[PDB]
Amino acid sequence: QHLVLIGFMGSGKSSLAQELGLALKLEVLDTDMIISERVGLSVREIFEELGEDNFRMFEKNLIDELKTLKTPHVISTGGGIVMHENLKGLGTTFYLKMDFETLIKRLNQREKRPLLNNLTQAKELFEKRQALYEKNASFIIDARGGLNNSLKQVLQFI
Ligand SMILES: O=C(O)C1=C[C@@H](O)[C@@H](O)[C@H](O)C1
Repeated sequence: QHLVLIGFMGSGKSSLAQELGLALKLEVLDTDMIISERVGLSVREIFEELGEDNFRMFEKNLIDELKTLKTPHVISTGGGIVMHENLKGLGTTFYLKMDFETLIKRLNQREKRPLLNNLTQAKELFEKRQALYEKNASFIIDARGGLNNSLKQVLQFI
């Protein structure tokens, strides 16, 4: 019963996460960051050098490991974390809901997947991911306004 942020790259998870940890004085984890740093490659180079399924295995395992932590944390999560059957039960999740249009400018990158530098593939991924964010959301948050306006809605779910 972590506070888990989800949704697509550039919807503002890590920044919300660093703000929520501060406001709530909880520790903040970032799954992409933890993997990149255990592996010693950017997430880009993980994809390039090691392939998506191996990244996806590093995500599956980290989810389980995060589940064993005692104290609640604020966790931001990579774009595809929802691909994982084992997210459910990590924590209370908050979907940072964005439209593709707003999203674009901000998702110019590093932890960015090579497919996310193809915009039509990006849009197709985005579309296919909508249903997965919704299915894995404890709460859905209109992320279109600022960091504050997302913060507002988060906190009311306590
Ligand atoms: O949406 C995804 O599958 C990606 C999102 C990023 O947060 C990084 O997890 C990684 O680039 C892959």
